[PDB]
Amino acid sequence: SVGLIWAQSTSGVIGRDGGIPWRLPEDLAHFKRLTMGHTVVMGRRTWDSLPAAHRPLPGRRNVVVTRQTGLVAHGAQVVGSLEQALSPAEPDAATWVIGGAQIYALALPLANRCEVTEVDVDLPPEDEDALAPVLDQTWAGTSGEWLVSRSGLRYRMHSYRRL
Ligand SMILES: NC(=O)c1ccc[n+]([C@@H]2O[C@H](COP(=O)([O-])OP(=O)(O)OC[C@H]3O[C@@H](n4cnc5c(N)ncnc54)[C@H](OP(=O)(O)O)[C@@H]3O)[C@@H](O)[C@H]2O)c1
Ligand SMILES: Nc1nc(N)c(OCCCOc2ccccc2CCC(=O)O)c(-c2cccc(C(F)(F)F)c2)n1
Ligand SMILES: [Br-]
Repeated sequence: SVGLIWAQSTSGVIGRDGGIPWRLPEDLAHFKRLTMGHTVVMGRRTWDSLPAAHRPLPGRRNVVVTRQTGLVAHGAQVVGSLEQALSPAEPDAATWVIGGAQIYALALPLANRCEVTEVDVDLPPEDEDALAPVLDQTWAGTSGEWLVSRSGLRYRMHSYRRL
């Protein structure tokens, strides 16, 4: 099973200025809970975005997709395409594609599940933003309730599966 997992603003923004343009501890916890013990596949720019205490992501097999064959990525496995990332020598029962926008677009046709956090925050898109994929009629989903973060932001989780 190949799943995508992302958090987006209402407007679809997932990334800005090399990071994520809001804070939501409850979503970071959700991400850690769903991915721990599994393979996490990410694009090189997402690898570059991980803070030092979170690089590599602990307790997960980190796989980084790049065209730069000689990339130095200590703690991760470097691969040259998304297809390579999804064709491990050691299979994993659960593989999660964890971003960013470029890799989500490539992974969506190969995936059967998306776990999406919607964040109740108004962020008009800016020119260099990374944006979430859009789920068409081949996907169907179920929504959790609106939840209130300690910080004040509200958020809700959606679980989509391929029809
Ligand atoms: N909110 C969320 O849930 C979430 C999750 C993850 C990331 N983010 C944010 O998203 C942003 C990063 O996303 P992004 O779209 O800019 O980058 P990205 O998808 O993480 O990485 C793009 C890189 O992947 C590699 N790549 C792309 N297509 C490839 C292909 N066909 N074959 C081989 N390598 C390929 C290239 O690496 P090379 O240039 O090295 O060749 C490319 O520069 C950051 O702001 C990050 O904080 C948000
Ligand atoms: N639902 C979902 N899916 C994602 N693919 C996702 O990004 C995963 C790659 C980025 O990871 C990190 C970035 C900065 C610090 C720590 C981590 C992971 C540390 C770990 O997991 O040990 C996120 C995510 C991650 C961090 C913060 C937010 C925010 F700001 F929205 F709250 C969202 N959330
Ligand atoms: Br956070």
